[PDB]
Amino acid sequence: SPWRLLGALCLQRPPLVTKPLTPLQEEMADLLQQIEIERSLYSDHELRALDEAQQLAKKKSDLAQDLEDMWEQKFLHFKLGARLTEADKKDDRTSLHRKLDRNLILLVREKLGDQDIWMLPQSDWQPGETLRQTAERTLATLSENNMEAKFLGNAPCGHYKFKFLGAKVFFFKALLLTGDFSQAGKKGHHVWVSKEELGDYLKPKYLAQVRRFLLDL
Amino acid sequence: DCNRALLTRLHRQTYARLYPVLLVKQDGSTIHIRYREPRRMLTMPVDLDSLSPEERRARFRK
Amino acid sequence: DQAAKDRLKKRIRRLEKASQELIPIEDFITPVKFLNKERQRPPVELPFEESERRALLLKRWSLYKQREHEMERSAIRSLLEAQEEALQELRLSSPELHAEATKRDPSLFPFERQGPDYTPPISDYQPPEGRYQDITKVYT
Amino acid sequence: YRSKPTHGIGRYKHLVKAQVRPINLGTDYEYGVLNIHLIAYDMALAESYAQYVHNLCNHLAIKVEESYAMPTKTMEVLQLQEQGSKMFLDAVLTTHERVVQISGLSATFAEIFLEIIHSNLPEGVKLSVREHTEEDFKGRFKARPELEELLAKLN
Amino acid sequence: RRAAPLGPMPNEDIDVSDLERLKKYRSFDRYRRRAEQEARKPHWWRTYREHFGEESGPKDRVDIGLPPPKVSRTQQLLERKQALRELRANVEEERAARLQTARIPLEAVRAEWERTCGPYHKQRLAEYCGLYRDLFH
Amino acid sequence: VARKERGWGTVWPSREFWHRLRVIRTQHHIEALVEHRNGQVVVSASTREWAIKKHLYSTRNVVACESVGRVLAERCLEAGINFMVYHPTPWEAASDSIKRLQHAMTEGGVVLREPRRIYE
RNA sequence: GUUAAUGUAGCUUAAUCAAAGCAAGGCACUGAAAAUGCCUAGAUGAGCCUCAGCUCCAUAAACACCA
Ligand SMILES: [Mg+2]
Repeated sequence: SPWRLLGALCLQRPPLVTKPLTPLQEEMADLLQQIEIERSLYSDHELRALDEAQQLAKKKSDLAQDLEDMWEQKFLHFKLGARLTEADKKDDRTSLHRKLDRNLILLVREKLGDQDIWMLPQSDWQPGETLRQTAERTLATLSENNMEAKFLGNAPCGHYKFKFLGAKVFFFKALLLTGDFSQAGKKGHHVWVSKEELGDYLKPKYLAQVRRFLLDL
Repeated sequence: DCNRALLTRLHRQTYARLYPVLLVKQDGSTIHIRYREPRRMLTMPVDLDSLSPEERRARFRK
Repeated sequence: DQAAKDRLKKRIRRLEKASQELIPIEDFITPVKFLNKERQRPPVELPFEESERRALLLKRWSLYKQREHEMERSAIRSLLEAQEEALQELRLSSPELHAEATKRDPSLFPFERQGPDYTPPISDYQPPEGRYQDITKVYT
Repeated sequence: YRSKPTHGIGRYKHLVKAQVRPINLGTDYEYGVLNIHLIAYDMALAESYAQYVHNLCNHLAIKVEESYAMPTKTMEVLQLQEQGSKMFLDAVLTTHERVVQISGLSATFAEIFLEIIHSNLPEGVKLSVREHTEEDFKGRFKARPELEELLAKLN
Repeated sequence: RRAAPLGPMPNEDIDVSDLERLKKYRSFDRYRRRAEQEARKPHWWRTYREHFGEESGPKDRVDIGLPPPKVSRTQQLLERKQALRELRANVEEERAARLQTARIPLEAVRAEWERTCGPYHKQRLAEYCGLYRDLFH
Repeated sequence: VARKERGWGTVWPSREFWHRLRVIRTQHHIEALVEHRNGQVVVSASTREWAIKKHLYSTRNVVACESVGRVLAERCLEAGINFMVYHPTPWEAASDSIKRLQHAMTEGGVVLREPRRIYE
């Protein structure tokens, strides 16, 4: 029984912005802020504000407000960046900045002679090569861009075997540091997608079990 | 899961009042930090990441 | 020449035989600035309906925390089972790869990591100007 | 009594003991102690996430060697006033570091543990998982002015 | 000279080596529960109870009495869970419990106790007072 | 005039009594027993009992503790026991529930501090 | 489609008083843990049968099949 070895990469980019807060979480945040304010001693700002108010009241019958007004005006003038970058486009899904609130994975499209599969980034290696060097070479030459990826461990993340004569595929997970993708208008189509998109797209049973070792968050 | 260890407070008896100040570094991103002197916006600058030539070029551009 | 070296070595040995106490942490010690404001604090007088709402909120939060902890441990156990199955499969396949994989890479020692932010980074953002200085204390 | 069958029934010193270089063998890669550092500007966030990681280690049966705090590193913010040629203080930011020390850890469990930590990592906090070295050990200690002057005059 | 133990030693099950990875209790009351559980077991060495009259230890007492009433275990459990759920569904009970101001129908509780489990407590009190030993022996 | 079991002195709790009150506060139920010197269980009231379970909510809390205390007090009065000894740990004596249990026993009529033996 | 076996909560009780004990989480307290107090949710897999039996689903290890 001939045996085939095969490697694949689970290349994961972490989110850049935090998820929206559950209303229960917001309620607890407000309650914690309230109790922290109550059990706080005094802050210097409120101390001087109260002192100035009292001395002005006593001197009238015989500032901190300006500072907070200036701070509020500066805050109003300053404009922050848009947290949402996908609800305005709704047409570009391959962008690296597609989703910022969740962790994403990259899937590439390839059409083989006999099989039309929804495969992850994948490669082969000679017996003289190691799994980590194989993964590094795969990410270096398949993506065709100068990107930095951080590897967590040498232990395999997922394993899948299929008999036609049998083949084994090892999925190894890796984390993004910075991605500078060149030649974005190429025919090769790669997209950044979430776990829901994996569940929607991944038709084969072997590739539909990646969510078992991919965290939901 | 980023909001797992965020819903907390200061667990001491004698402590000053701290406010959710929005701080920005040289990236455009914002971070919420508990801090006295409740100024809504704080911006942290940079003057040492560049070299002498880059600093001179920035001064000329200014 | 030799006497000075002998005295220097004796002083070095005496200094080495001394203690190695750590720097006291300013966080755990309350500064004396907070001893002049405790006597003026007014009470809060928490009322009954607000007490009811706070108690119910804490109970709901405790239940939610238990549920999310159960989910997170379930995720860890699923990941551990997947990793164990993969390792056993690879051990059954070939032992040399198992031996070369059950070790640690030399590039994991300086692992640096940063969490997310409240807003995404703003492109073409430039700080006006500003220098820095160290105002931390010293201890001998 | 020594000759009775019940001798040694009251022995208890073998149940309690009261009086690290990495261990690598190729397959049981149980390396030495590790230090996880959280760098933050938020007291509450840093302490909360240190508590969370300590509880996670306790549940995962990772022997926590120590859990301490690095002395505060305070930085002064000086901004350049408009029209230039003037530097004025804006505010002061205090940086805090919380350290948790773990004893033993395998490769697969390390990968899972790092995955969990970086998935649960909160805002504005820097994670640093390193080896426990002599420099790290001496960082949380007093200065040695006399010793360094003696070394300088010796050399 | 040495003599082999006449049975299992008390602390010979747990492993002496690798104590750090072995779970430990940190609670004096927990240790107290463990110790009182151990003290009731029939050890092979001389014990306090043997000398101070455990009354021949276990005794197969002859039961001369009415059979216990026959009840449906499944139906009883279903009704008890239903009652517990309907009680817990209330909110005034929750408010009373949290405010620590809630009274008890003592007469009722005594009624159900005497109905369901009073006979056994009465029998053990008769055992303690020695009625059976002097009436039937 | 019965012979109290003076003795141990080096272990806890003291076994010099005739009837001892023992309160077991598990994570789900609260039980209260009175035991003789020989260890036999004399009168017990537990929140596991259906009679208290059906009339009581949250069988672990302080109201449950006072409930079982009052039930054991009336049961002891029925059984003819007026004096017991209670030996709690220092942290247990400061607890809110067991102080209420002691107060419930006192107001129910059963008194602690078993009387001294005549010609001890 | 086969067997040696089971669905008591994460683990073991019990199934004539009663589904229990240990686990697991939030708040108060300390630098963190730990202890204590106040607490929070928990199960006899499901359908009929007489008052232990037949099926479906699920887990666990092997045999045919698709990969
Ligand atoms: Mg029952």
